[PDB]
This record gives sequence, structure tokens and C-alpha cells, in this order.
Amino acid sequence: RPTFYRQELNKTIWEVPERYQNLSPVGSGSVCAAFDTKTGLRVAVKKLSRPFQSIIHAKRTYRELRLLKHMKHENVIGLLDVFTPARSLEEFNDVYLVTHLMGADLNNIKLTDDHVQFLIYQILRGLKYIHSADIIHRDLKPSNLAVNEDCELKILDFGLVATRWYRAPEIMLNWMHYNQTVDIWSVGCIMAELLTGRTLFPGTDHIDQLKLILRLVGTPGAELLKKISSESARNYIQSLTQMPKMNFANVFIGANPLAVDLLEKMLVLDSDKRITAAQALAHAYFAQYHDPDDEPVADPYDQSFESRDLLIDEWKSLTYDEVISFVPPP
Ligand SMILES: CC(C)(C)c1cc(NC(=O)Nc2cccc3ccccc23)n(-c2cccc(N)c2)n1
Ligand SMILES: CCCCCCCCO[C@@H]1O[C@H](CO)[C@@H](O)[C@H](O)[C@H]1O
Repeated sequence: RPTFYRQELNKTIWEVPERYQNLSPVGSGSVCAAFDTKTGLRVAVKKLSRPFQSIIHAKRTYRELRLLKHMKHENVIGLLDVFTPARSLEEFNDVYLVTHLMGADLNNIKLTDDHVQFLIYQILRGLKYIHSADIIHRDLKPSNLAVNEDCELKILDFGLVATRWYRAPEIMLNWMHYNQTVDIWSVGCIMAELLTGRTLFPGTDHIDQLKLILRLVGTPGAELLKKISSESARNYIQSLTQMPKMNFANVFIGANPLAVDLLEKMLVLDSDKRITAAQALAHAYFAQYHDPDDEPVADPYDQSFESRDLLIDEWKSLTYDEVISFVPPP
């Protein structure tokens, strides 16, 4: 059990092993950049906010720890360490997560075509991985991407520039059991914005968002209406003045023709029709980066716990177990 030291950093207390030095806020759970003396690398350390205050909090704490413990891929955030200042379960009331620091987010950054190719490539690559484990990200947007000065990119999730602008229309719509494909919609939104420097859909609310969305992709067609269960959704949509799908080549003029082609395949209204991460990787746009033998899938991820209703002390204790059983990577 390492030796700990405590500190105040903007109202919050931090009690971290001595191996981590030069703590310095980055954003607020609270996150701090630090120097990891054991490995020579700058890190990010996230102190979970009130991890066991309710059943919701406690389950969310367990959810993120379990998940981050499973993520082992270059384009997805991983765990360098997890620790608590607690010497037993009774004492356990604080969780800290450690990861490789990256320079900035993609919100902080119009780019060259070679840059978007590499950036979107890596997003699709981590997403292929995440999707193979049956995880949907749900909240992909430029600030959920960490990018370094080498342009190396990791997918993460702060849970805090409006989420809704990147959000798939079906979610704007409280659709039941939507799928992985919601993330590909997000990636197309992101890719567009890197190509143009402009938010593709800067909607002022959920209704505006869809109005802006339909204006580009057009109103749902016969085949898509067949699949709408909701009668009020259906009447409303068919009562709308119909738009045809714009020509993306006219919308994204001067963009690599292959970039435009890919956007057409991502930014489809019917989510069964969207290209997948696996498929997209093989698209001609990523010719200079694609390598089928280095685009790995995840070990299976069991999230059956999601359907369990447990007591705060049961989530806490499960989390405790996951802290204790943690094996640092090489
Ligand atoms: C889907 C995916 C990309 C693997 C993911 C990642 C996260 N959590 C994080 O990215 N957490 C972190 C964000 C920012 C800085 C961190 C620093 C150290 C450890 C985690 C961090 N996720 C997450 C899961 C559950 C709840 C929350 N809030 C976030 N989810
Ligand atoms: C103007 C609003 C149009 C929204 C239509 C979005 C279509 C979403 O696409 C739908 O996704 C569902 C959830 O994954 C699937 O079950 C359906 O098969 C698929 O058609």
C-alpha cells in the first residue's frame, strides 16, 4: 500500500499516491494532469464525484470502472491505475482513475484532408473495437476525443458545445432500443465539421435539430415509414412538407470526392442503412491508413449488471472488488 499525500485543488480534496506529482486541474468528477514518477509519463487522474451518494451514483461508478478496466485499444481511453485512500471496505468512499495524458480535445481544434482522414480513421478504428463488445458510445462529439500533437486520437467520455448537434435523429425522438449506428451518425457530423469548419447541424433545440437534419437528408421515405411503430411519430412526419435528399457533393463542394461519398453513407436517416465502423474502415477514403490485420475487436463485455437492482452498499462493494482486482498494464 503506497504512501498517500493530500491537497486541496479548487474546493475538492485530492488524496493520491506519492508516485503522482505536480497535480494541476484540467476540468470539472474532477480531472487533474499529473506526472507519473513510476513511468515518466504525464497522466490524467479523474477523482469521481460523490461515488456512493445514491444507488444511481454507485451503479454509475461501478459502470465506468468496469468498462474502463475492459478497454484495451490505441484509439480508446484505457486505465493506467485505479486507486482509493481506503485501507478497507468500511473506509471506502473515494475512487480515482488514472490514464495517459493527451494534449487537447478536438473541440479545441478546418483541417487538411490528410488530417481528417487520419482523425476519422482512428475514430472508426476505436469504434469498431467498442461496437464489437456491444457498447454504444451515445455521446460522440469533438470534446469526447483526445488528440495529441502527433495527431494520435483517443475516444473518451467526460459526461460534462451542445451534445444534441452530433446526436442521431432517432435519439432526439426517444426511440426504443436504438443501436450502435447512432455513433456513425455522430462521426459523420464530426467529419463534416472538420472538412468545413462549421457545425453541420447547429440546432437550437431537439425540434430545430431534426428540422436542420431533414433539410439535408430529406424526409423519411416509404421503406423507413414501414418501420415506424409510433402512430403519432408517423402522422406528424407524413404531415410534414417533404424535402428531397440534397446532393452532398453540392453541399460539400471542394471536399475530396471520397470524403463526400463516405458522409453519404454515414449520414443516412434509416439507421439500418448506415455504414458500420468495420465497413467504413475499408472505404477507399482511408486507403493510406487501412490495415485489416491491425483493426482489432474487443474481448466480450458482459453488461448484464445493467439489469440488476442492488443496494448502495452492494454496488460500492462490487466497485471495491474491481479496485482490488486491478492489474496494471505493462
Ligand atoms: C465509452 C467509453 C469511451 C469507453 C467511456 C469512457 C468513459 N470514461 C471516461 O472517459 N472517463 C474519463 C474522462 C476524462 C478523463 C479521465 C481520466 C481518467 C480516467 C477516466 C477519465 N466512459 C464513461 C462510462 C461511464 C460513465 C461515464 N461518465 C463515462 N465511457
Ligand atoms: C424525422 C425523424 C426521422 C427519424 C428516423 C430515424 C430512423 C432510425 O432508424 C431506425 O433505427 C431504429 C433504432 O435503431 C431501428 O429499429 C430501425 O430499423 C431503423 O429504421
